[PDB]
Amino acid sequence: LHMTSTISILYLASTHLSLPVYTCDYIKWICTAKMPYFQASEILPKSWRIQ
DNA sequence: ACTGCTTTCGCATGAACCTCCCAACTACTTTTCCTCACACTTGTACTCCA
Repeated sequence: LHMTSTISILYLASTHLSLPVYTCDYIKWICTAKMPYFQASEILPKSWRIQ
């Protein structure tokens, strides 16, 4: 598993739903730091992070 | 002989350190992750050369 994996299963849930959203509109949504792809560990877990 | 050098003494009672090991500040290894390029071999396409 890799942070690329949480994008891939998000893309399959959007193309089974048959949306006009793509990796053109995923790499623009993560490099602009909109959905928590970069530094997701630093902010989100807060208790599982230490272990 | 009287020499020297001892020595014992003192107003109540009240209060009146040295290595060594831990710290800061750096670097360099540690302890597991996911992500592909490379080297061949069978295969299908090529045009022969008599």
